[PDB]
Amino acid sequence: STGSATTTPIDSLDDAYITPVQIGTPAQTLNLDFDTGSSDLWVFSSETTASEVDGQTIYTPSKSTTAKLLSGATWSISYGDGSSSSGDVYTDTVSVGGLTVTGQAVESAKKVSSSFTEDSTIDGLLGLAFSTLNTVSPTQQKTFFDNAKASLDSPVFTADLGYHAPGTYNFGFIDTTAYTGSITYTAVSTKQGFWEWTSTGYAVGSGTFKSTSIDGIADTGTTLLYLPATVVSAYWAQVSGAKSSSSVGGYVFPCSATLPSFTFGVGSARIVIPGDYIDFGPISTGSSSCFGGIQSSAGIGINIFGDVALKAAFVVFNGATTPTLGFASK
Repeated sequence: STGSATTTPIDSLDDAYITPVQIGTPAQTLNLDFDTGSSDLWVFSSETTASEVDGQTIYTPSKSTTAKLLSGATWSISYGDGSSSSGDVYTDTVSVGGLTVTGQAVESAKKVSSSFTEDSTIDGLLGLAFSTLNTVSPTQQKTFFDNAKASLDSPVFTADLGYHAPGTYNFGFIDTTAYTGSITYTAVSTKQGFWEWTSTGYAVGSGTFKSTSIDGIADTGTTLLYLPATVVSAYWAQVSGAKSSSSVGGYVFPCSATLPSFTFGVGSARIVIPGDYIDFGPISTGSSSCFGGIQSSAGIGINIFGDVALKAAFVVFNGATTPTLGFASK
């Protein structure tokens, strides 16, 4: 079996992307934030504290005939953004782009953070990291991808994020129609439970490429590109007016300025993010300070290849057990 679903970003800066998903019987469709750096499928729900639900669409597990309590089961997550969520767990039929998975753990929130509560578009998260991360106690649960894998023609999915534009999540197959040239597959370390890989270096604009291993995670769940202090210094040094700010908490530049592109090495191949991608606009409404899309990783303890980087390449999460991350141009 295969499935493809259209993912659409949620505002003009492409802060996150949402993918529609069918849960229950009959079907309740929720826009989920596909997160390859977490391992929980959770949704706003019926149980969710009504001081904490907005225009978000809610999962009502009393209207699903496929839906059942996982009695005693409980979850609690923390995000690198400080994000906070928790509640109790159900098992229901979940469909993505016509790939049905039965008896999927659907983790219904009783409690959600300010972050999620102020986020109209997003209705919950679908984690596509490795199952060792999933938070549910006391019987730890599996991902949607974990549940789909054997049913799949191939045990892969692809991520093809758009810049100011929808794109696609494909499960089971690779569109040889979506990318240009060759896919360069690189080794994945599954130890931390991340899509965790080792980049072969970088260049800024038309500069010379420095060979140097950057260990980072592929994370569709993070907006920005998080790199180490050395690398991000060399980038923003090429932008006149670019400074690191105490208050705002990150590199800003003047909006009138010019972003030179960023290149990252995937073995022998090279992926340009063009400089357009790195402009995340003004720090506040009216401000002529704009916010940069490449920030230092020094404060979080891992380097994250988030949307800025992934949305410049056609990525493939090979979920074999020699698991392999592929990049191509698009």
